[PDB]
Amino acid sequence: AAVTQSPRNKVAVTGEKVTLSCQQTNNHNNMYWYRQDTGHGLRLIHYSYGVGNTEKGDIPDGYEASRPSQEQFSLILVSATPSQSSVYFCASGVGGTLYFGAGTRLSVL
Repeated sequence: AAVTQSPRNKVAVTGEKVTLSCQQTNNHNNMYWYRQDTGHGLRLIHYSYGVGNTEKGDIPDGYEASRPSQEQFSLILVSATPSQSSVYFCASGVGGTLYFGAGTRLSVL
């Protein structure tokens, strides 16, 4: 897999800071973080057009993001809440191309 999510699973307690990391070997300019609730599609949280840039997606509230290097894009839940329990998916890409990670199941207790 050219896009790797770490951790693959996370169990958090309400209030804990959670960082989900996305690493790519695609050398793609863009990176993306999505949330997929059961029975819904992938909703865009934050994305990045390159190192040092983050842009708010459609559902940014409650998340921060970081693009510290060309190959890594992190999603940060500053203070986990039960409503943030979901499955999160990273993607790399350029133009219309999307290359997804395998997903991260997150349960906030």
